[PDB]
Amino acid sequence: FVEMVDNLRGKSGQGYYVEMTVGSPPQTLNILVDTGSSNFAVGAAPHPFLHRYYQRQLSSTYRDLRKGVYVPYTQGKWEGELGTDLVSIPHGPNVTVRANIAAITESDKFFINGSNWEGILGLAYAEIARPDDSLEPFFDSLVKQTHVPNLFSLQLCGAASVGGSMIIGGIDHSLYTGSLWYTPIRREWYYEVIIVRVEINGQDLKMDCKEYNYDKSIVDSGTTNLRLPKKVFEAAVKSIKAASSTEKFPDGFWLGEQLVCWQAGTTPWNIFPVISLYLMGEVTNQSFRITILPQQYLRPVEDDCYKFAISQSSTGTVMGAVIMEGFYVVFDRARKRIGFAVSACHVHDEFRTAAVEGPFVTLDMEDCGYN
Ligand SMILES: CC(C)(C)C#Cc1ccccc1-c1ccc2nc(N)ccc2c1
Repeated sequence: FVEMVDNLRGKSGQGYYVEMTVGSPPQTLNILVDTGSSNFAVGAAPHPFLHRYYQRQLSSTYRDLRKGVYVPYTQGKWEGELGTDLVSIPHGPNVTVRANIAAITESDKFFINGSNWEGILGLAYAEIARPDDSLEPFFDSLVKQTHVPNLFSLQLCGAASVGGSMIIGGIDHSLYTGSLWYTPIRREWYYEVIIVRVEINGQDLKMDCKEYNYDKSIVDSGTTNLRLPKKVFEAAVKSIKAASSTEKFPDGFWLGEQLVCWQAGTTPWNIFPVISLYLMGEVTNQSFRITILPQQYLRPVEDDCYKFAISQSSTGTVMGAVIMEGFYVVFDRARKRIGFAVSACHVHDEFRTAAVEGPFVTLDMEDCGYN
């Protein structure tokens, strides 16, 4: 799939975007790739932050669904009107499809000042599509209307100015080394998965594994951070603090409430512990583990100061860029599973490496799930 290689651009950490065209004739827009939601939504109005936006008036293939949609978030919101039109991906498969489109017409704290993207492509499932599950997500429509296989894979490389690849409909074996290992998708809403064991420097966090997936663990390209439920984060940072005692740091840094700065060229990564997540394997009692380095979780902000890219959540575990930038991630929707392999472009020093190792024995994996 050379056509699709390197078809993602972005800034740290404003997320990854792919080029898309909408309407007849094609209107080109940068759209953020987001496996954490299910709406295909674009700016339709001249907000000051946007470089461009959907002009429905120019498109003869536009159909009004006469239905509004309101998406509130933690603070801030986006609001738009629903429609269908002809969507294509110039650096993707060679097809045009008719998809639902939310024309954004009011937002707060949604678009980023300085970013280069004008909408969002929700790659996840219908159950979490706003307003409700009848609003068929983009990917369900591609697969329903063409011969494109029901899967996609993501390689997000870790560096303003980041890049990557979204392979629609297949796997490019040149993008990863070693072997894929698959975790089943627990439920088709988000890409929800079960984490069965957490290590830091290969030392167990020894928590009831139900806590790791409370109320949810998901794989999510739209989130920058590794987000852990509070207990888990508490125990994880407590463990990281310990493992990294060669140098001390203010108590606010670990809450991500300030930055931490060193001289150019002088960062000591070895003070810092590898983080291992074990994920439910394909077979009963079988698991595998993924392993990230500090280069993934200590991420430089350029305005050398790094931010601690692991934070707490009440929404569950979120395996954001921090995790995904180490691995080639296959979203195998056809077989209800997600595959991980060591990415060919992942940021690594000469000592260590991101790893996908298996198999391991883990009992009661299904009990780590929340009900
Ligand atoms: C992508 C940013 C974080 C800039 C946003 C936003 C936003 C604003 C108002 C209403 C909804 C959202 C929104 C939309 C999609 C999302 N996807 C995710 N994976 C995580 C969070 C998301 C939040």
